[PDB]
Amino acid sequence: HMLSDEQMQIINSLVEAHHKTYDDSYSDFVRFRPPVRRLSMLPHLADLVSYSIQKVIGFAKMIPGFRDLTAEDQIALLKSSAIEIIMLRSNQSFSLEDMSWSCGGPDFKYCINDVTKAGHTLELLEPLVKFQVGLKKLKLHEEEHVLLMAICLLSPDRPGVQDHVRIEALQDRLCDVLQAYIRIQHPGGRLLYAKMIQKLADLRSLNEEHSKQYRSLSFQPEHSMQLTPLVLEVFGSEV
Amino acid sequence: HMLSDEQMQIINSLVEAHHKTYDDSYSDFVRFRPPVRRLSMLPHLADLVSYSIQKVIGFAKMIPGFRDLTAEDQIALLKSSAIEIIMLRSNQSFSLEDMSWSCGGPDFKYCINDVTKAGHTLELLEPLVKFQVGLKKLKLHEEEHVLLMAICLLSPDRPGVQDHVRIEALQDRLCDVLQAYIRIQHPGGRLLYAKMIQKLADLRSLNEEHSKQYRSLSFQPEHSMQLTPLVLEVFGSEV
Amino acid sequence: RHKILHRLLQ
Amino acid sequence: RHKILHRLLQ
Ligand SMILES: C=C1CC[C@H](O)C/C1=C/C=C1\CCC[C@@]2(C)[C@H]1CC[C@@H]2[C@@](C)(O)CCCC(C)C
Ligand SMILES: C=C1CC[C@H](O)C/C1=C/C=C1\CCC[C@@]2(C)[C@H]1CC[C@@H]2[C@@](C)(O)CCCC(C)C
Repeated sequence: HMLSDEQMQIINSLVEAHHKTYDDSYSDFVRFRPPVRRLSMLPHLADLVSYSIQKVIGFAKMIPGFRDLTAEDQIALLKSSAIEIIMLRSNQSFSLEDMSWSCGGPDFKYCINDVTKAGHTLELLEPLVKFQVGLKKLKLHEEEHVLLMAICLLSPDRPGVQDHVRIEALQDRLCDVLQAYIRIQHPGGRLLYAKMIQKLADLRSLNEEHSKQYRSLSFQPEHSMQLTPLVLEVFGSEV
Repeated sequence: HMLSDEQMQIINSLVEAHHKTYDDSYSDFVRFRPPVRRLSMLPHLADLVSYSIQKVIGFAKMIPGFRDLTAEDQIALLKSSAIEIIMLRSNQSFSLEDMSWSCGGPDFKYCINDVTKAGHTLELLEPLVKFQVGLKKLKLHEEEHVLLMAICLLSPDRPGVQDHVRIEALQDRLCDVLQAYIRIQHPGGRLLYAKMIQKLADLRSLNEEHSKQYRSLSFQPEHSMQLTPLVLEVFGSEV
Repeated sequence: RHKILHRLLQ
Repeated sequence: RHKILHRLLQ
């Protein structure tokens, strides 16, 4: 088999979108409220999540067919998938050696302990770390990583989605280019596509647990006041 | 003349309230999003204003009779006076030499230029600097400074105020202790009380200009997203 | 609403 | 409402 020019241009647009929205230098992290090592890590991690949401919006706008959707569908997909894309894209900084996300200096080295200092419990942090480990072990090509983010965002089974048909057609076209990429470009990846689809189910379960834990902190004004307007809007329950 | 035990205990409660809420070390300023020298100073100054609002709430709760008022009246007084109290209390860091607010290191030295980098124009910054200069030249005792803040906050002529009678009785009692303090404790202050009352009128005009300029930035989501939830709530138009 | 203000005012 | 989201989406 061989993949078409149409499938090849989808890949080209997605890796270009990811290169424009993911700053490998982590140079903007100095602009966030500093890390502090109750809920001492909440200001810094709220700033990091807020910055990541902007990057996800930027990536989403460069996905073919996303901008063409209605503003309501664009908002529904982002409000629902935002946290899953953040967890996926965070895998680029994840280190199997330290079991932590490393973003330049030791100031931006986030371990499991720093995340408990932002209000999270091991009911979320245990499956999240186990997710990062298994994702990293997949040794995904940049092409597969970006296709997975685009498939995750363009999921039609999200609350608020009106044009299910159109969104599923965009997601199916993205799954086809992923299956064909793995088949012809990934050596010994006969089981990879199925493993990647399982990671999407794991993300749904992580989103569930994150929504529960976020609800716990958003209901305490002394904690919610530490979040950013963008985090409040995106993780909010407004329809 | 001599002032009573009741007037003396009002003074004692107010300077104690101010000492509890005004950190002369400015040690928390390191926790704000760093200063950047469009609207590069907005994150840092939004964090500084947000922190100052919390300190004003803390001061207000220690004013005799404030906590006794209804939650609605407490909110109306703070939503209306918050920016005037911030401008008053900022006078402690103001330097006549540099024509700037100095808060420890040169990182927390705010000149007129840094404030334009947060969205403000000279239509506000010119009367604000001229206000700080004249306030500093009054050489107010700590007792007078704290009484002025309490009189400013307990103004009955604010939108949303229901118990005007009660609030005016609290403000009149505060004005009486100020007049008696200046008379018996401030040498050569026969013209001071009138000069202090004029500074309150100047504050109203500064609040007007600040509300206009804040409206200009709150209506631009790319700027309003840089504010904090507490700044949005307090400077907001919700009733 | 004033959720933060209500909380900070106890 | 989604004022920020609407703005960021152009
Ligand atoms: C966001 C990126 C992308 C760029 C880099 O790779 C760094 C990175 C790290 C992400 C992490 C490490 C800290 C905790 C987070 C950010 C987790 C991903 C999700 C998790 C979280 C569940 O704790 C969110 C916190 C939500 C709070 C603040 C409401
Ligand atoms: C708040 C304190 C108290 C503790 C210290 O003395 C320092 C201080 C400084 C206050 C300043 C210097 C910077 C600009 C401000 C803070 C101005 C007072 C008001 C003004 C402002 C008009 O620009 C507000 C900015 C509002 C924006 C962020 C919406």
